[PDB]
Amino acid sequence: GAQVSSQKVGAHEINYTTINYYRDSASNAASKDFAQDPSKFTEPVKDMQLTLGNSTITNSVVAYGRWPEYIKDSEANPVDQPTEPAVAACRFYTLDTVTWRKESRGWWWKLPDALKDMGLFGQNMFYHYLGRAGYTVHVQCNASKFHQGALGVFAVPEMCLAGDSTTHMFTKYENANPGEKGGEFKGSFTLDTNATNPARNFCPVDYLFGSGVLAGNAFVYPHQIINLRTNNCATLVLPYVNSLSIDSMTKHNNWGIAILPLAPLDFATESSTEIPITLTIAPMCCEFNGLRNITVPRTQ
Amino acid sequence: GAQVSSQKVGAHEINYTTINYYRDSASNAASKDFAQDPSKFTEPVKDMQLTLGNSTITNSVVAYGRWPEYIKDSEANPVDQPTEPAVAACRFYTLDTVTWRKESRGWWWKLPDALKDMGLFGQNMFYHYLGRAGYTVHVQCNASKFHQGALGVFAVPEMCLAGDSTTHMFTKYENANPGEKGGEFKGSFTLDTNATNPARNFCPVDYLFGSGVLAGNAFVYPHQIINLRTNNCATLVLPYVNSLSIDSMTKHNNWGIAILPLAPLDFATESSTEIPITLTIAPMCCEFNGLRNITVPRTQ
Amino acid sequence: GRAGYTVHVQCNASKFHQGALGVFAVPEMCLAGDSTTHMFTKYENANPGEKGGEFKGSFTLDTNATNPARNFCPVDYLFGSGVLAGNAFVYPHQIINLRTNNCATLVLPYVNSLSIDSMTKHNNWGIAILPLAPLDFATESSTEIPITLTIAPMCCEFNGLRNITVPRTQ
Amino acid sequence: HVIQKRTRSESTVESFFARGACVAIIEVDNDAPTKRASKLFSIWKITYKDTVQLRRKLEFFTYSRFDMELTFVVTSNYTDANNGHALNQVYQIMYIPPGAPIPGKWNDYTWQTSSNPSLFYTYGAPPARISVPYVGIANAYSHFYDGFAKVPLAGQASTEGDSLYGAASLNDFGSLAVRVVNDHNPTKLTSKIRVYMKPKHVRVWCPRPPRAVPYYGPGVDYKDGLAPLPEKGLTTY
Amino acid sequence: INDSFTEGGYISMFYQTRVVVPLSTPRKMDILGFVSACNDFSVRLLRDTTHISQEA
Ligand SMILES: CCCCCCCCCCCCC/C=C/[C@H](O)[C@H](N)CO
Repeated sequence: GAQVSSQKVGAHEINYTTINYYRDSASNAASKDFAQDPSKFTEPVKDMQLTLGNSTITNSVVAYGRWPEYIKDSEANPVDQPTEPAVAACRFYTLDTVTWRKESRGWWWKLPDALKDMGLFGQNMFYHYLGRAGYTVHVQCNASKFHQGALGVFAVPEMCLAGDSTTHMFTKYENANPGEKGGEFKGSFTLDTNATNPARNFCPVDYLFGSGVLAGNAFVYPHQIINLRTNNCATLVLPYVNSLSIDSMTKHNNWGIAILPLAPLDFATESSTEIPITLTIAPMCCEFNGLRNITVPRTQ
Repeated sequence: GAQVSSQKVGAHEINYTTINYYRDSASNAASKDFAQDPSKFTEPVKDMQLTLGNSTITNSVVAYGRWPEYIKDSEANPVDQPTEPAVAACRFYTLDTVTWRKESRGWWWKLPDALKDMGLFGQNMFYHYLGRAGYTVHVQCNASKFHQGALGVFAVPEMCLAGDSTTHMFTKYENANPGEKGGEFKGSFTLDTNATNPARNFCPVDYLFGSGVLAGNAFVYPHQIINLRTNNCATLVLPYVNSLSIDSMTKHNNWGIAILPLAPLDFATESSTEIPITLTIAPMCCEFNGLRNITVPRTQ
Repeated sequence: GRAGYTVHVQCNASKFHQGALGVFAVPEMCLAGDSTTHMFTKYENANPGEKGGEFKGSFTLDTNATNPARNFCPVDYLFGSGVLAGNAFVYPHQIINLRTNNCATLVLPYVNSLSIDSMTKHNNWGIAILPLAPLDFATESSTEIPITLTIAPMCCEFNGLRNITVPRTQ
Repeated sequence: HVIQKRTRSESTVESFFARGACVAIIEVDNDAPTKRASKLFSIWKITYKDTVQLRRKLEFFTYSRFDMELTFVVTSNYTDANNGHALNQVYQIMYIPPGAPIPGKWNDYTWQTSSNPSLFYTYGAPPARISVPYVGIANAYSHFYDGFAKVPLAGQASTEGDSLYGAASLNDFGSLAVRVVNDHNPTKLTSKIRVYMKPKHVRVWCPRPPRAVPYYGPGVDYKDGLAPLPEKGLTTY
Repeated sequence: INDSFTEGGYISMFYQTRVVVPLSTPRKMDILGFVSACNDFSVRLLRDTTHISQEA
């Protein structure tokens, strides 16, 4: 059972044979213009009015070109019946509005963490052992034609943020899951030296994107730019991304949302100018498994 | 003469060849819901009135799902004609009744040892060099609807019991073959320190099942439970089990019967309560070889 | 909100116990009050939750005009609504006779003048358990056996999602 | 509905025993025979009961039938710094089936091995290896034997007819004799041959509950570790 | 092993009703528990066990 493959000859003066000797395939040797070869990695658009449940919204990227979907029967690990709340949980929830000033270094949120106290979605999340959902994130920021500024919105799978102490991986659960308030990036790294009552919080540096990588490369993640001269809003459609078909929503945050001011806010000649940014997130294709008594995580 | 087999590929970036170089196959490399995959290892039932010879009995397991059978001509080691007593030996013999109290730790017997003095079966056993037989073991224990208690009956092939001394394998033949009286399990291990006149007897600890294994796992052996609220009796059909098609019945005991109180006996409010347990064993498909003068083993 | 139910009443006792329970599922089970004021039972007392309430052997009038209890006074032989208890068998029902059976299962469809209503305002069904034959045992005058209710809502469907309702309590 | 594509390939009895388990550490010496503290040859009664792990795995079942792959890992060292050095050693491993003459000296006639299978191993080479078929005189190997090799008969004295309980010639596979073939260097060398045993082409019968207390001897005896289980509350998760 | 990230959950037993016996009957009784695997059960990565050890 010999495999006769062809070689690619370079310097000329053409087939090579390979035979597998082991039953386990892990023992085998390795076999080896503007158009984007990886069209799915260049933030493909949905190519209006988005209605989910009883919520309606009137610049849309699909992360990795993959729309949210339910678990295939071929890839279902759990065996118990899945709860699908449907319109009850799959609807747009509006988080607390943040304020963009000339001095803002950026904001961040975690999903599903930011929606843990959002109507029936939070109830289903805390009542079940396993949960899964994609998202539609709508960032809203409007300003006059005389305002200038640009925001970069990034959806990062496994958005791990650096700590603030010499102790590695020391950020406690409460500070890593702030909820809908989220957190803010910082312009510099400040080390927490309070060995008695350590803050045990993140210290996400903006130009390091909070994880030791240059912010300029954050555009490799699914992203959208809100340039105030052009558009008001940004829509990101995030499919469920994980190494598992379904996981624990309380333990693990599948996505992170980062908003960084790429161009600082400015207006006329008023040094005092602030415009709100409003996030509206709708979970999509929710499904839960493992119903039992409700989880009540520790707070503060 | 190459063998081209298929691999099961895991991590993908599929056949492997094997050739035997030696004449001896021992030189070869290895080639590699409620429904029970091993139906025969989960104590299958006979799915009334059992009549054998002139004996009749009015919850039946077939050990390993294998009914007793005669030696196939394909698997006959001895060449002399086999003696098959038939109804003369294949009949139900009733052993001495034991007493189950609140303090009993259990009872044990060996087969064919327990039937060595039973009518013509014992005569045939002691007159022949080789003997073979399966068994039907009927344990009988009846009590009122106001009694509570459970007995586990286990048929163990090669039921070797631990000794009582620092000397290994020191139990003498007389103590290892008590006959129809059998022996009793103990609640604790007591070391025999009489170096002058050692008892040379077993010390079977009940929770160790007398062989250094946890009693809870004894259910892997063929077994039946007599739960006093449910059933009176237990029937175990044991085929001949051995590494040989036929062996010496005087040297080797093919089966062991163990009765352990899984739930202690109790009744109303009488702390003094005892109920008999009666064993009735019928050898099945008996066949003997090598007739000569009768064996008379040493006693006491 | 809308839903049917499966109600499983469980009560087990020895073969030497005697007693019978009548389990009745009553649509629009309205219970009489305890005052001269008509229809004066307040929302909190009319919706006790899983603890429910108990029938009484006699009607006691609430005369506390200052702090009225505003509670039901369901008389057992009047079935709590001015009807003779013997006729309660016209409602869907099941008898747990201790000599015969341990439990009772009642499958209740959604019953109402509307296809769907407010679950907080309106109770579609009422469950009544009355001792038809008193409990007794051997010669112990002190004997008690538990009764356990297990209810599964069925074919649930809800409409009109908004912020959560938080009804007043106590 | 879930598509359940999980296999039990690694839990087959073949995969369960598809490993090389160490059953013996045989110690031999290369030294002047005038020295009395040095053992110039070693005899090991072949068995799997000198160690516990493979024994416990095998005793999950009552009967077994398999071929056996033996691998030999040989290590050596100087026992002294002075007295010079040594040249590469050659080891003879002679299989002595029951009945064959047993060497009494490291250099007697038995090492001619005219009929006994012998394995010559050169130090520094990859570990030696050989295969053996199923060589039981019965139709399967008996991991347990509830009987005796002798039946004491009425009349004969208590000394006669006595045999160890559970001991039979079903497990009499002979021994391994090991020696260094080189003549002694002016310096003493100590070597250890580790024997790794792999059952292959395996079949098993009559599963048993595994050993729960420390093994005590070649039988089923137990003496010391008779409280294997820890304390845990009845209603403590 | 005991691992928080792959913990399996909890099992418990409760009285739904109580246990009822008549007179002249034992008021205390025993229950036994058994555990087995279903036919969809599999294991991976054979390893040495901690339930057996050999001193010396
Ligand atoms: C040629 C010299 C190297 C040594 C050759 C060794 C050959 C003799 C080894 C075969 C004897 C062992 C056969 C297998 C027996 C097992 O230990 C047990 N009976 C398994 O139950």
